[PDB]
Amino acid sequence: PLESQYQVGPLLGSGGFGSVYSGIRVSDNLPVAIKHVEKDRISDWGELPNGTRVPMEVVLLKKVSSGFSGVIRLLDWFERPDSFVLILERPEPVQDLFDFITERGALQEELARSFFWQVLEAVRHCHNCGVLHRDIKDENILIDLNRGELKLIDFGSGALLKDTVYTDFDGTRVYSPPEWIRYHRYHGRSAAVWSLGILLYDMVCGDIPFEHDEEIIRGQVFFRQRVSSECQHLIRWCLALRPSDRPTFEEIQNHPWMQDVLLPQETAEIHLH
Ligand SMILES: CSc1ccc2c(c1)N(CC[C@H]1CCCCN1C)c1ccccc1S2
Repeated sequence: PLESQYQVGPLLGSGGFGSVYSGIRVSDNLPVAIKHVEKDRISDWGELPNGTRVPMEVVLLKKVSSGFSGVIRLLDWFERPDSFVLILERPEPVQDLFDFITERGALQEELARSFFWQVLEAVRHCHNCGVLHRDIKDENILIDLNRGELKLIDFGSGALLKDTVYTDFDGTRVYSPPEWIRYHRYHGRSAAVWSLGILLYDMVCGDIPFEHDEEIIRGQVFFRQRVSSECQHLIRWCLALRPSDRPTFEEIQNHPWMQDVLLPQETAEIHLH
């Protein structure tokens, strides 16, 4: 049923997440994205409500794809002999946050506030659906350049949310928290806050704070760009070494620097058009 129902187009890239092609749904001419994932490479499996064995990524996507969110939705999927195939939304025009920052450099605080907020809502939604993304970073965040709306991709590293300790991590090293580096254990929310702490620094300074493990474990943040006494506070609080000294989402979202956030449409007018 696959090859008939959608119309494949260009490639859009590949990595440790598979190979994505542009594509159109014939039924409506919705833009979509088609993501092929080989079975032989899938490390992490699960089971859907009806009790079928699929890749975790699919489980997680289905859980977060109900109604609107800052999360690129799974519209459908297929199984093949050696691949799985996932149809996803394709916002148009779009750009990932890595390219954006690689182009425009560090972001004005007003713009970083808008983006960071949207990531926070998006991550709150995942956590609400029982999902931990486990790999939050610039290149896993897309920007719909017209509506000013950020959306969250790949879930390939990613787990069912749980309150006990995690001992695996197939994510991004430089975004990993000191507790993991040192002890090979961490807890979801606290770890996620850390990664957000890294995300926010990247946004305002145009590059990540830490390169090597020694730098992470040492937890000391040097600012290369002019950033507000207040943003620095929020970043540092998010990158506290002791997980228990990091903020909750509420606390992050009630932090002074997070107040008077621009809505997505006005963000695009001022900062993207
Ligand atoms: C653009 S449209 C679009 C819409 C939905 C997704 C994808 C692309 N990509 C991003 C492609 C890749 C391109 C090279 C630069 C790094 N990035 C991650 C993807 C990737 C990973 C998991 C899920 C997905 S779903």
